[PDB]
Amino acid sequence: QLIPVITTYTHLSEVENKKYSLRFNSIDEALDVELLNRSKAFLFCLEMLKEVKELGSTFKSISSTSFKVYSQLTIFANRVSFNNSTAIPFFSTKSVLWYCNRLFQELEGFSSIPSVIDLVLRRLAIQLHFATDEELQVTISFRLCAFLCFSDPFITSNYLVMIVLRIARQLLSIPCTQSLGLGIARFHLKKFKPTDFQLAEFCMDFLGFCKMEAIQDFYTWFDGYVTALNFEYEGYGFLRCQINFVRSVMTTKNEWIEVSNKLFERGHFLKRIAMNNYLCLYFWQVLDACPRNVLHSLSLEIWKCYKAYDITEFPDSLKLFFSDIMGWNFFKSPEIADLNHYIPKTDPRLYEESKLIIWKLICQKACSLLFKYDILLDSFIEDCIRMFQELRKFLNFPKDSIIYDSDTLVSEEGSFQWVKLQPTNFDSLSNWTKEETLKLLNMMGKSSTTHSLKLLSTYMVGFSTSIIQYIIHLILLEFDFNGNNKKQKEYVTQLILSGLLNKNTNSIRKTCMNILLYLLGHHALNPFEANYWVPINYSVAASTAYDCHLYEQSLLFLTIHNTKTDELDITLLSDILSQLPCPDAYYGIKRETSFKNILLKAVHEKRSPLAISYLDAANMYRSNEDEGTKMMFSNTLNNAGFFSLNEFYIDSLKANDAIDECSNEVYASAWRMQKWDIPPLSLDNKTTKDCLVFEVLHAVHNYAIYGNYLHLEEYINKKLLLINPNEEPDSLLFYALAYDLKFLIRCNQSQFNCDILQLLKENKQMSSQLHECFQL
Amino acid sequence: GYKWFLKDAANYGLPPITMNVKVNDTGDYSNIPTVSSFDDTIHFASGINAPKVITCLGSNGHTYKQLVKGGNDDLRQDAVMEQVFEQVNGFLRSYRKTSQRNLSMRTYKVIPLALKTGVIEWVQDTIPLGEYLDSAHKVYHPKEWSLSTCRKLIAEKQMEDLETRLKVYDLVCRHYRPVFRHFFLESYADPVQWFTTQTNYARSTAVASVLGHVLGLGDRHGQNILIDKTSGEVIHIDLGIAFEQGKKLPVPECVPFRLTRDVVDGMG
Repeated sequence: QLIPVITTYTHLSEVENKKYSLRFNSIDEALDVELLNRSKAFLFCLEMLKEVKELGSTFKSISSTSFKVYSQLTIFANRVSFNNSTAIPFFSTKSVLWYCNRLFQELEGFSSIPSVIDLVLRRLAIQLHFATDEELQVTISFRLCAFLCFSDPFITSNYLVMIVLRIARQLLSIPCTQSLGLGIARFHLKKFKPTDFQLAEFCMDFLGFCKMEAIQDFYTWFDGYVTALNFEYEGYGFLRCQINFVRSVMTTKNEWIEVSNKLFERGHFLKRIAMNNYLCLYFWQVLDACPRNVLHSLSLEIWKCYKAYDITEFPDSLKLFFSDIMGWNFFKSPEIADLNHYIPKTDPRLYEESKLIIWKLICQKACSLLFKYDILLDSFIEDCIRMFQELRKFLNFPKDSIIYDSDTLVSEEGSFQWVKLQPTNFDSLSNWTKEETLKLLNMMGKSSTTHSLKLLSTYMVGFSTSIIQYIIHLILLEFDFNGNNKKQKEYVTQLILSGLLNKNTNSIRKTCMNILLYLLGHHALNPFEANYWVPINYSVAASTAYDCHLYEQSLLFLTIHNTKTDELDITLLSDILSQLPCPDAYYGIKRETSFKNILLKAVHEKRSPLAISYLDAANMYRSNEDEGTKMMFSNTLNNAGFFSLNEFYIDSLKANDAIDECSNEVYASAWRMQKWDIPPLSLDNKTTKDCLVFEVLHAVHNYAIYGNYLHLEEYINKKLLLINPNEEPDSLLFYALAYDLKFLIRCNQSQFNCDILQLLKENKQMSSQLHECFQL
Repeated sequence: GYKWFLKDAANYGLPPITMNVKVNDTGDYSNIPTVSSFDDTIHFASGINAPKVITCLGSNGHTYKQLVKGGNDDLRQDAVMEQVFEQVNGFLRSYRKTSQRNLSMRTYKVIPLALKTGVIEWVQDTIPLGEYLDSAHKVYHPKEWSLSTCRKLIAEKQMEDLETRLKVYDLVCRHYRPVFRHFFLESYADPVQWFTTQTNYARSTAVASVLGHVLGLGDRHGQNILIDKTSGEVIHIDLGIAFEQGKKLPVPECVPFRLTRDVVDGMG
């Protein structure tokens, strides 16, 4: 050991001699020899930083015109060199360069495989450590850039281009290093273009922070070259728009229309939004500076993406801007209701044949796994994929060009000395029941590579959770129906049983449940037998159903149990349909005759007729003594259609000490009496819809009483400041209220929208459907 | 005439033999979809004789197949009755507080070929009404009485007796099974899909009779009827005799309403 490091050291000591002795002896058939070459590369990297001159003099002769030109290019973009250097000098970096010349001359193309290059990338990654001194970081970064300059043609692989891409994230720490990474991307672009089937990553390859303005200008030039693809504009990243945005030059109108049309054609624009930090860029970060003609003439789907591209953050300007941007198109062609056509996801499609799909999907998901994580987390999960070697022809399923790079050559662990293992940074506990499922899979000693992968996933960032999300089906498939008779069958059934009683993981239990639903299947005559095979109990099924709180699960499930049982569990389906939105319900079960049944007939359909025939009678309701009907009659007062009978009913509750100064009835009254003196609820309230209205009203009333239009606008903007857009029912339901109020305040005419009348003329649907939405 | 029709179709864009072409008020015929050449094989119509079916790639290319029919049915009147059903369907569209729910209709407009000749156009995607899981009863029933035995029971008393028909139904009771669900079972696994399909198809099969006794048109004969396997909902076409003219048959139509008891068994 350390002999190659000894050679690297003696290289500086030697004068006017270049000698290579015993290079890759004991020819690399075992991991030992190429591993020694890799240890040599690591020793040379340690030579590159702080053993090569930290240098207050970046100036030198690389001893080669091409190598020196490459170094100059690497430092070129916004070159501000020559900072002060480190303390201890060991040797001149010139000797390091002289040794690296023969090192590149050495091995005759051997060791260029991904192992050594990935080792170098890991050396930089540890070098790209999270936090340290700025100056030492700069010196080590100069070393890293020089090592990048020590990249032969052997770095031609696409994985090397991806490493170059990660280098830009590494540079995100510093601006001059950011320009260095920009130049590195420029260098990599030659390899980047060869992609035939990364463009998504480029889709926002922008630095919103944004001296060296011409650096951004040449960046725009390089982006145009990327569009000059000239042959292929179908990739259609946001690039033209972003180049315009940085360029402060508006785009062409026809070009704008094309940009609009392309995004929907993307089909992964949902994933485009999914990048949260990307989002505030993506919803017109600088495209918010455009005409209302530009806003409207575009594809409406921009506006139509409501409840999708969440503002986890944005500028205050951005918040106001989007709150605005909804309405001015929203009034025209509004839409709320949605269908539920899902991915077919049919379990039967054509036994190793069944096992064929699962590992192929796992391989497909591995690429996404290598995508979204820390710049270094990747290798910890790579090994099992390399471990998974036996040729299951799974590489044939993935891309062959992708397969060849991680071909074989010495399998070197990413851990190196294992200090570079996962530093336990940002431990995540989300999907803990998925971790329990991972423990269940660990109870099964199925596969050599897969169990170690699962353990790493446990050490990894929810990678077992990511696996369960990717395979909620294939996981139990390994567990269950793995063969004609599987010992894990009883375990799978028991797991179903234990998960049946779950609480606060009811989503996870339901995930297990539909996974059971994925057990659909092949080689079976009876779908009823399919209901039979996986573990399930109609009693437990209805338990889950009552647990669902969502109408989706119960419907066909009742019929399935009916095929299984048909026993009329009276309360169940009744509670289901009765508490089901959409008017098609409310008659499923037979009626239990009663005066209270008359009341129920009044309420569930919200029957306008017989306004209070349930309030009292000849001999029935004078002394019922139940307060649930008190809520029922509160609802009746709401539904009376007479705002004045209910206006007095506001007092009819005011006698009752049930208001607690914050009542949906009392708030409705606030909407009602025009009582500008009636005191409204608190503006600091979180999201209460009635309260939202009460605030809007108190505000407008002040807008009457006080003078300052800016003061009214301040009240309005503050009121709207509460997070509307996401994770609540009534966002738009508060959206344009001031979009009307202020416009009315604006210039002495009626409301800005012409009249909801012509819209109702063309509406053709009451909510835009059964009038669940469009009213009030 | 092997080549002539295909040759003639290519040069001049022939108006579609089957056309759901709601032309404009101007009514101009410029850019209707056009098909140049016929398909390789013409499947026979399911019937006594082999009537052909015609299909080809569209101008947009989207499939538009059809099947011609043999015989001599006088369906210009049936065409008018279908148009009447359609106007009733528009009426169904005309009622708010019914506006939200879709109105059940699926027209079958194929002009007759001649006074004693007809050319029909099958619905784009369809199935025979009971065909879906028709034989799955055998799948549903490992043990069951023969449908041929049931026919024997039916023919046992064409003459009507109070005891005889009741005893025949008593025989039907033990043999039959409430097994009408499976064809409606494996349709789609999407979450809201089941709740979507069933109420829809029920309202559909209801709308049939809803127009029906008003028209008093069609004996819902299993071969005559149609059920839409693809739709996740139902639709029927091709009715022939009508206006409560049950007197033509040896027994007038003993159909107070469409006996959709089996589809009812798709109870949810």
